Amino acid sequence: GPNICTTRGVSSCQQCLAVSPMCAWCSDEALPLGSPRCDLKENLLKDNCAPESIEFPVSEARVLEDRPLSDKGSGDSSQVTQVSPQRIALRLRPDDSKNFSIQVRQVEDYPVDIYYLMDLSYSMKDDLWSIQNLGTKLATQMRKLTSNLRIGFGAFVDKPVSPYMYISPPEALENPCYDMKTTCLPMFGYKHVLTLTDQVTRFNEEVKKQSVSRNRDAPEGGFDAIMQATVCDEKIGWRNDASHLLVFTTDAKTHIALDGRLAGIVQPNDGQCHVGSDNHYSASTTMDYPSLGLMTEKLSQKNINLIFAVTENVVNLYQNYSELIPGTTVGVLSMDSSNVLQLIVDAYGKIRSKVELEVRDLPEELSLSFNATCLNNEVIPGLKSCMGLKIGDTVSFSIEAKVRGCPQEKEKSFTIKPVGFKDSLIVQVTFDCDCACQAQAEPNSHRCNNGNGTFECGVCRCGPGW
Amino acid sequence: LNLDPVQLTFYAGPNGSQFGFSLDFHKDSHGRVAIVVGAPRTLGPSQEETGGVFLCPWRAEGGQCPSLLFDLRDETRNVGSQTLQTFKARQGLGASVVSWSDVIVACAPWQHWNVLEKTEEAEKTPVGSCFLAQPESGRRAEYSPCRGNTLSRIYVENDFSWDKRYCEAGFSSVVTQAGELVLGAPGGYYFLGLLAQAPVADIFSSYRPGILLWHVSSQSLSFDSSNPEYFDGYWGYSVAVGEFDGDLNTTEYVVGAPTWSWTLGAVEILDSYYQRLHRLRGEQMASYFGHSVAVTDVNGDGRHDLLVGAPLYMESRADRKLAEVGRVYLFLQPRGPHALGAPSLLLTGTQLYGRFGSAIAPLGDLDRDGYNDIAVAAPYGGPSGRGQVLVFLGQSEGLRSRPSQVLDSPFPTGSAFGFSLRGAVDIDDNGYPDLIVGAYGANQVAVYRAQPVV
Ligand SMILES: *[C@@H]1O[C@H](CO)[C@@H](O[C@@H]2O[C@H](CO)[C@@H](O[C@@H]3O[C@H](CO[C@H]4O[C@H](CO)[C@@H](O)[C@H](O)[C@@H]4O)[C@@H](O)[C@H](O[C@H]4O[C@H](CO)[C@@H](O)[C@H](O)[C@@H]4O)[C@@H]3O)[C@H](O)[C@H]2NC(C)=O)[C@H](O)[C@H]1NC(C)=O
Ligand SMILES: N=C(N)c1ccc(C(=O)NCCC(=O)N[C@@H](CC(=O)O)C(=O)N[C@@H](Cc2ccccc2)C(=O)O)cc1
Ligand SMILES: *[C@@H]1O[C@H](CO)[C@@H](O[C@@H]2O[C@H](CO)[C@@H](O)[C@H](O)[C@H]2NC(C)=O)[C@H](O)[C@H]1NC(C)=O
Ligand SMILES: *[C@@H]1O[C@H](CO)[C@@H](O)[C@H](O)[C@H]1NC(C)=O
Ligand SMILES: [Ca+2]
Ligand SMILES: [Ca+2]
Ligand SMILES: [Ca+2]
Ligand SMILES: [Ca+2]
Ligand SMILES: [Ca+2]
Ligand SMILES: [Mg+2]
Repeated sequence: GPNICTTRGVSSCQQCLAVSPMCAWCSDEALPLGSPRCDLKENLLKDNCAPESIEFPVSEARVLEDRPLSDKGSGDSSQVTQVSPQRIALRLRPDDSKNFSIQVRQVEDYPVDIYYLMDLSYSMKDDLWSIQNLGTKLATQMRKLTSNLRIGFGAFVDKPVSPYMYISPPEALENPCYDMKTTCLPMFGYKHVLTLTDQVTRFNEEVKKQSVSRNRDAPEGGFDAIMQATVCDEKIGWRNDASHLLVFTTDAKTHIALDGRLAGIVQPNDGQCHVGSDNHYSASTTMDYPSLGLMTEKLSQKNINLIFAVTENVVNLYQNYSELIPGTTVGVLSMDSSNVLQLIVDAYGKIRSKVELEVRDLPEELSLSFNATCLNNEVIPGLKSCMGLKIGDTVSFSIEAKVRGCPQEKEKSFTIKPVGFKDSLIVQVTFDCDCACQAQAEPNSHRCNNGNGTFECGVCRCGPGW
Repeated sequence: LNLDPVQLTFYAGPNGSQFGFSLDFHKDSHGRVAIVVGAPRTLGPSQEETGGVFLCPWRAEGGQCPSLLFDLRDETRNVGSQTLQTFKARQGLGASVVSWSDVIVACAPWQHWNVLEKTEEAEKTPVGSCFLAQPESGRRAEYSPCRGNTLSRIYVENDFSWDKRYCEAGFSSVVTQAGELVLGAPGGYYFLGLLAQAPVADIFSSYRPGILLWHVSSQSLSFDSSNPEYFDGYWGYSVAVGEFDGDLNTTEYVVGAPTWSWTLGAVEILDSYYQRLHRLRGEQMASYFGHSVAVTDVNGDGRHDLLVGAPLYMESRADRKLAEVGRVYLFLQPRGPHALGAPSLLLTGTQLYGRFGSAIAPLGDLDRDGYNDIAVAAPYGGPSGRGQVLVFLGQSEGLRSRPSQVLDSPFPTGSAFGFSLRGAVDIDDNGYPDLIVGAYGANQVAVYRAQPVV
């Protein structure tokens, strides 16, 4: 019987397929005048349409790259696969939809970078003595989880300028603790100490030579240090294929953007590296503190997982900042940093206990829908993020793409990538709106009103200009 | 709406002086409007930055301006077996300017101060200082309410209470219609923030050159606190005045504290005795709620309304992602004795890192429809990030949710176009209030004249 393919009364093969994904087109010459040429593929063969003259694209989805998920991130030159498939070929006809799956694995024994960024203001005087063997102790604990560990160290205080800095007497510049009975370092903003290295005993020995300084106001300029430790790739030494952990420890409040105006500093933070060969932040006295949004941009850009390891008296503060900087973790630090070790191991586990998918460069006309499979084969519709995972676990997502009409460009591509992951699924889309019989059309055909038209796919169309 | 963005006027100052960091209109004894401009990094005598003030006559062509000269020499006085010291190097003179009557008040929030007694000292700290001038007569005066002669040891023994050594008085400023200078000092009381009030007349009559430490009996400073909510709150980052209690004989103070309560931010309305009347709390941490405050009646009910800017507010967007754009809050004053409720309107920026809300200038009645209007700056907004000033018109229900006019920066990138604003004054005497915009990054001021409505 009649259906939407015929009742619509189309004019060409292109308009026929645009009606519904089920319609088809017969481009045969020997076809009755009353019989329509835009009907179901079952009705066309029923009316003796030549099979080769049948245009009926089918929405499909075939894989192109389907490497197996690696069992061990160890070894290799980062030839580790943690997303499968890595690439697929999608084909959609107007207003149709096709589905496909993706698998993600929190690979076991994956390299890790841990940069220790420590407050060395006077308030942290007794904290330095509790991490003198942290490098070797931390090696012993991470050895259970990864065979490629690198650790580094940096320190900060605040912008070395009045009123943050003591500027009188002249002796106070060389020794801020001059009015007391002790010596402390001259004040410094942020200084890189140790590049990420696998020689863990370099951490211990570099720590044992560190000492605290002293400034005036309680909030410390540790956000300057978070920025530089993030955007100075080559100096800190982050590895391309490794988990990046930035451990930020302090016992006090922090300065934020627009605070610098109390020192005469108005220039916004540019988010660029300014750590020279002296390993000191040279824009400390001329550039304002960074903003939470700018910090989030560069952290997400360099795949850095920030860890606030702060004391009980400011957990609520940094727990509220952590919510304004997604992907950030918080842990409670004892008053002497004696538990910083277990704090890190717990944070690294909490970091790799989640898998959240992210879409990039999705065309306007495409809409996606997700169904998650976390834990034991439990489907969770309308969800694209798992939680409560462990190292070695594996999850999978079912995805359906729904195209609206037909776009102009017939080939586009977008990416599906988990947050913080290196590998990703690339979806190569191809919109099959046209008919193969259009590539063999007859412009100015004798069959079409004395050449006033064009003959394609077995019908006469009005030529250009009409 | 009817600001002319085609034919502008440009005043300019020395290169690298931050000319236009602060500005204000100034009428002489004859009502002739001029423009006072602050240049906090102008060079002094020893070729070292000390700041400077300029008084620009009105000329449709613009051009250069004469300096308003102040003393830039460091001072020293040996008295009372002590040694008083002022240090004007990098003091930032012109970091804030304001005009009242035929008097200009230019302030150096980072002028340093120290006291020496044998081997002890009070510590060399930024107490701040303001310079007052009557240009027509040449009279000069100073006001540094946070200078003290207490030694370092005493503050430690008293646990750093009532420590005004880091006031930075002059950070912000305002003058009541009665003639009372109100200074914001975000570093007072060990970075709690304090206010300092005093009549201009008493400042002048009680000042003599070389004294350095003198009494102004009629002054009135705010109070220290032990509440950690006020710690590092920078109470006095911005200041404004208005009428919010219904008593026309009393003047109320509006104070911004953009880091109040662990960087939550707050704005407080107070009486002239610093007794708190209301408190608006920030909506988001680190947004710097209170960076800028403005007082003007927008809905034409005679009751001043309050505007607050949070330039670093991060708007929520799709996929659980935030975007720093800035935001401005409108609070309409209720009829009679009642508390200011929730915000009547939320204006949010669009350009990332644009800092919409960094400055808010009352414009008066721009289009002359009976409702006062405002201007909001986005010093790094606009599609180019060069800067933008948006105009919002008043209405019976508050403000319009969309701008009536947008002024794009005529300067290059990094000009900070809109960092400072000032309106509600008719400089060409055409019957329409005009707007002056500062761009300290380009060392220039731009004057937009209001024309009849097209
Ligand atoms: C980190 O972020 C958290 C979460 O935002 C902050 O904790 C909030 O702090 C605010 C202000 O201190 C609290 O707001 C107050 O709520 C009280 C009632 O809360 C009830 O309901 C919550 C629901 O979870 C319970 O947890 C709670 O125990 C109560 O049962 C009101 O009484 C308060 O109103 C009073 O004070 C205000 C002025 O603040 C007046 O205007 C009112 O008229 C009234 O007098 C107020 O609304 C909020 O409850 C807190 N939430 C939580 C979950 O604790 C932290 O402060 C923040 N920390 C840092 C360091 O930034
Ligand atoms: N009501 C007031 N007028 C008032 C309000 C707040 C303060 C304040 O924050 N004081 C904290 C100053 C501070 O913490 N300085 C740091 C500088 C640094 O970290 O290097 C420090 O040394 N803190 C040490 C020593 C210390 C210094 C001054 C006061 C107390 C303790 C600590 O907390 O142990 C002071 C006064
Ligand atoms: C996600 O789950 C939903 C519901 O579990 C799926 O929708 C169902 O699909 C079947 C098979 O096509 C239909 O018969 C049902 O009517 C659908 N139910 C709905 C929509 O509520 C959906 O296909 C899944 N998506 C993906 C990408 O796997
Ligand atoms: C789409 O879902 C069906 C189950 O209804 C499944 O059999 C099929 O494999 C899915 N498509 C792809 C490309 O995996
Ligand atoms: Ca500090
Ligand atoms: Ca009053
Ligand atoms: Ca009103
Ligand atoms: Ca108006
Ligand atoms: Ca005018
Ligand atoms: Mg400290």
